[PDB]
Amino acid sequence: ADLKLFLESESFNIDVKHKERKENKFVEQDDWF
Amino acid sequence: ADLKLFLESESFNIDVKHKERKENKFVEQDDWF
Repeated sequence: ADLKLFLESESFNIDVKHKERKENKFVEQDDWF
Repeated sequence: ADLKLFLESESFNIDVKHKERKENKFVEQDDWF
């Protein structure tokens, strides 16, 4: 939403950002990782 | 084998027992436990 406001409003991310918050095995799985 | 020797020899379990030794996924195992 910050991003909507950000891209769709110029005032920077910041004031937008206030505004928004109103303010197998276990081994086989480990393996691929 | 101890038992074979035990039942089939009187000298007790002991000397028989010398004589014999010549002397999956992580959830799944945890769930079974």
